[PDB]
Amino acid sequence: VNNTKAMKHALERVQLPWKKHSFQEHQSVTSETNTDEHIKDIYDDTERELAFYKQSLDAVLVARDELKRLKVPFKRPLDYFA
Amino acid sequence: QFMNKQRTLLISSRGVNYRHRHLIQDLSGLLPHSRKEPKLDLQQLNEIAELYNCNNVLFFEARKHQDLYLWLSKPPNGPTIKFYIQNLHTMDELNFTGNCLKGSRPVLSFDQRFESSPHYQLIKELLVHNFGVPPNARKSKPFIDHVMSFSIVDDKIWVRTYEISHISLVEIGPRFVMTVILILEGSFGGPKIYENKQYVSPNVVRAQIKQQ
Amino acid sequence: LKVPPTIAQFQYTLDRNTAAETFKLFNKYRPETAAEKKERLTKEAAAVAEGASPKPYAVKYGLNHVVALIENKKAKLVLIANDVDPIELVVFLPALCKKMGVPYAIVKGKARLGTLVNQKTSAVAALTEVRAEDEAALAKLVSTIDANFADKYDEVKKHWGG
Amino acid sequence: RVKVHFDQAGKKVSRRNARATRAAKIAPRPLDLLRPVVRAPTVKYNRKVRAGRGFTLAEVKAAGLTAAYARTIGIAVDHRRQNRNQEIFDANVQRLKEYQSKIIVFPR
Amino acid sequence: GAYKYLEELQRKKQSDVLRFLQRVRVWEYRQKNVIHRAARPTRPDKARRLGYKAKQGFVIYRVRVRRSLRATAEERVGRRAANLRVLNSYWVNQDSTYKYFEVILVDPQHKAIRRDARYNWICDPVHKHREARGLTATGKKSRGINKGHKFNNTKAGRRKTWKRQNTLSLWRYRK
Amino acid sequence: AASNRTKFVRSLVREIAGLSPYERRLIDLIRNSGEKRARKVAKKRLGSFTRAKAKVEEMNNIIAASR
RNA sequence: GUUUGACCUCAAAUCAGGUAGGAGUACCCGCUGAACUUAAGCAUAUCAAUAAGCGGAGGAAAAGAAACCAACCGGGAUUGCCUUAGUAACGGCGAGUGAAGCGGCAAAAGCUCAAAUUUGAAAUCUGGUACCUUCGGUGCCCGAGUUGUAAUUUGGAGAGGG
RNA sequence: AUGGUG
Repeated sequence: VNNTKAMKHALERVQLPWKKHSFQEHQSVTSETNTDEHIKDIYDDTERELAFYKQSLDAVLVARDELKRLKVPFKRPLDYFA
Repeated sequence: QFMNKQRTLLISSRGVNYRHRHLIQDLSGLLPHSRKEPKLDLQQLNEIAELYNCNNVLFFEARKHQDLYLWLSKPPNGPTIKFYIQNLHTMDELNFTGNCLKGSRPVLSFDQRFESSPHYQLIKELLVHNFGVPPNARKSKPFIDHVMSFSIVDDKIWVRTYEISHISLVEIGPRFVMTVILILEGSFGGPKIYENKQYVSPNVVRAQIKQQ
Repeated sequence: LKVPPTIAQFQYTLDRNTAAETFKLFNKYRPETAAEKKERLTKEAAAVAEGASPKPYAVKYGLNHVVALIENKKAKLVLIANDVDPIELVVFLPALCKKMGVPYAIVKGKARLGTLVNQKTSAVAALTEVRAEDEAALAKLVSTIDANFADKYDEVKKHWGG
Repeated sequence: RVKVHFDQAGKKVSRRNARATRAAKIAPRPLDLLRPVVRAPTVKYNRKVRAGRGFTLAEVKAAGLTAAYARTIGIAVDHRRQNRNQEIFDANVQRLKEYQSKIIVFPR
Repeated sequence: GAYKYLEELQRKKQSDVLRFLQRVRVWEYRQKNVIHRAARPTRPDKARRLGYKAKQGFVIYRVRVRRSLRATAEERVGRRAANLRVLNSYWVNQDSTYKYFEVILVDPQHKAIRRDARYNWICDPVHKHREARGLTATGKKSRGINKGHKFNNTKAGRRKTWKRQNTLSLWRYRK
Repeated sequence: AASNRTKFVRSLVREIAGLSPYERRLIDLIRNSGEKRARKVAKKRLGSFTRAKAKVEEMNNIIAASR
C-alpha cells in the first residue's frame, strides 16, 4: 500500500516499447493543460466538458499535424459507411 | 508488420444489467483486437489468458446489481487495477448522437497530471495497451474515427469519446467516471500494492447509515 | 442400422440344450404359488389352533432384489431375458455381473422366465444359495454357461451388430 | 378501486368470537403455545428482544423433554433455528422449565 | 436397487445406446396417434421419481407436440380424458419437428386410489383440471413461483400483487 | 463425501454408456493436438473454465486409464 | 412339433361399474390483449402487464414448511394488516413511475414421496359371490401386481443389533 | 379500439 517501489518496477515491467519507436501505435499525447484549473465548481459538468472539449479539440488538431505528417490521416471516409 | 499488438479478454460477472449489457456492447465493439467470452473465483482468469492466448485482461464485477469493479491487468504478470465505476454514460443515450465506423483506432486525449504520481502512470500504461487499438487491429479500417480522453476530476477521472466531424466533434463515449481502488501485485495476485482511501464503497456508506 | 456393442449382446443367448438344462433345474425351484401359502398356513393354522422349520428355498426373482443380490455379492447364476419393454432396464446387468465375476446367463423370452416364477414376466430371475441336491448340477451348470456363453463370446463386447 | 374498511368494528367482534370458540372446546388449554425469547437482527434493532417461532431441538432436549412430545404438551418447536447466544439459550431453557413446573396433564 | 443405475445412466442422453434407442423409439411413436396411451413407462426412473406407482388407477398417455410446450402437452390430454385428474409429466423423446412428452394421470373415480391416504387427496374437487390453471411442476415454473428475491414478482400472483399493490385503501379514523 | 458404491456406479455406467461425440473429439484432439484446443472447444461447447476441467481432465484420466 | 401353449401388441362388444361436457362466473388461477387518453397528436412509457375474448375450480381460491432472508449479540413456511415510503431505485432525471428485509400485530401446523432386500415367503389392492352389524366387515375366486403393491426412513435424519 | 348482428 502506498508503494512507489513495486509501482516503479511495475513502471519498468508493464511499459510498452514507446521509448523505442514513433507515434503510430497507441496515439495518446500528454497535453499541457491539467484541467484541474479553470474548474471553479467541481459539481459543474459542462465546465470541464468545456475543458476537455478543447482538450480533444486541440489534441486532435496537433494530432492532425501528426497524421498529415505521419501520412495516415484522421478524417472518417465519407465515401464509405460500413 | 507492427510494434504494438494487443488482444483483450472480455468477461463480466453474474448478475448482469442493461447498464452492464449496454457497457459490454460498447466496450466489446470498441476493441477490434479483443476476444469476447461467457461470464463467470479470482484465479482462473490468467489461465483463460492461456487458453484463448490473450495478452490483456479486464473484468467487470457486479455486487448487488450495484458495484461494478473493473479488475485490470495483463496476465500472468499484471499488475492489476481494481476499479469502481459510477455515473455511467454509455454510447446508448439520446444525447450521444454518434454512429461510428467499426474497429477504428482512436486518438487519446489525456492530462499530463497522471505522471505526477506513478500509479496514474501505470493505469495510463495498462489502459494504453488494453483499450488502445494496435494499428491496425484485424477487422479494422484505416484512417481515424473517434477521440477518447481520460483525466482527473478530484481523482474521479472521466474517459470519453467524440466522433469527429472533419476539427469539430460530438461525444461518442461511453462517458465514463473512473477511480482507482487498489493495485495488486501481479495479474490477480498478491498483496494490495497501492490503495486510495478516497474511495468509500457504497456498501460501507450503508454500514455508516445503519448506525444513524 | 448399426447397433452399439452394449446391445446385440442380447440376441446371443443360450442354446436349445443348455437352456433346457437350466429349466431342468429351476423347475424344481418354482417359488411357491399363492394358494400354496394359503395351504400350508391353513393347515398349520388349524394345528396350532389345537395340536422344526428348515430354511425355505426358491429362486430370487425381484429385479431390484436381484441386482441387490449382486454387488454384495450373493448370487450364483442370473437369468436375463432378451426382451424388456423398456429395453433400458437390463442393459447394465451383463456388464455388472461381468465386473463382479457373477455367472450371468441370457435366456430367451420374458414369458419363459416369467413362467417358472408364477408370474407373467420376469426378465430377470436368479439364484444364489441352493439345496445340496443339485449343488453339483449348479457348479456344472455355471461351468456350462461359462464354457458355452462366456468363453468364445468375449467378441460381443466390441463389434456393433446389425 | 378504493377499499374502505367499515368492518374494523365488526371484524374485531368476529375475532373475539373466534377466540371464544377456540376456547369453547380446548378449554383447559391456553389457546396458544409457549414460544422462545429471541434477539432481533440488524444493528438497529439488535438491542431489542422478541418473540420467536419455536424453541429448538437442543433447547428442548436440555430442558429435559423430547421434541415430538413437546409439540403435544403445548410447547412449540422450530427445527431450522440455531442456538448460539448463551444468554438467549438460558432464558429459553428456563422458560420451558417454568412451563413444565406450571402445567398439569390429565390421564387418559 | 437398480434405479441409481438407471438415472446414473439416464444422465447421459448423447450416449451411443441412448442415441440408438432414441432413434428407434421416436420412429415407433411417430407411427401412431397424437395421444397414444402406453401401459408402461418408457423410463421407469422418472416414473417412480415423479410419483408414478404401478397399480390400477394410474394412466400413462403419450402426446406428441409440435414445435409453452410441456404445458401444451398437459392440455391436449387434459381435454381428451376428462375423468382423469392430471398428475405430472416429463420428457421422453424429441423428433426434429416434434417433442414427445409422456404424462401421468390418476383416476379419481377409481375406488382403489380413492383409498390410499397418500394419493387419495387428488379425489377432492379443487383439483379438477389442474392443468388449465397451471399448478404443476412446470405449470408453476412459468408462473415464476418460488422463494426468493429472485421472484418478488409473485409469491402469490401477478394479478394479485399488482391489484393490491396499487389501489388505495382507507381506514375509518384516517391514517 | 460420496459412498464408494456411487463411485463404482459412475465409473461403470461411464464405460457401459458409450461416449458422446463431444467426448470423442475431445479425446481425439487430445491424442492429436492436446489440451490447448481441447479446453478451447470444450469451454466453448460447455459452460466455463470451471467446467472445462471436469471433462478435459476426465478425458486424460480415461486415456491413461484406457491402458 | 404342419400341431400345442404361453407372453406382447392391437382390436372389438347394446357386458358391468363409473365418470367429462352445460348454467353461474362478484371473488380467485392462467393465456391472449387493444384504443380514447395522458405525456406535444411522440417512435418509449402512459392509459395497462386494464377492458372485451378464451380455459378452469371453490366456499374460498391462490401461496406454504427455504436451493429463504441476512450481514447483526441473526431471525426461520405461507397469507393479511399498520410501518419501512413516496425511501432506495427508475426517470426526453420528463409527465412522473416506484419497491423489499427488518419492527408491531392478527392466525399459527405440520409434513409426504424416490434414493439400501421381506427374502425366513406380496405380507398389498379392484371386482365378483354368500352372509353380516352395510358411507363398511368377513369367507371364497379371479385380476392387477415382482418393469414392485405393503411395512421402515424424508438430512430436524436414519438403519441393524446390543 | 373490442367483440358481435346483417
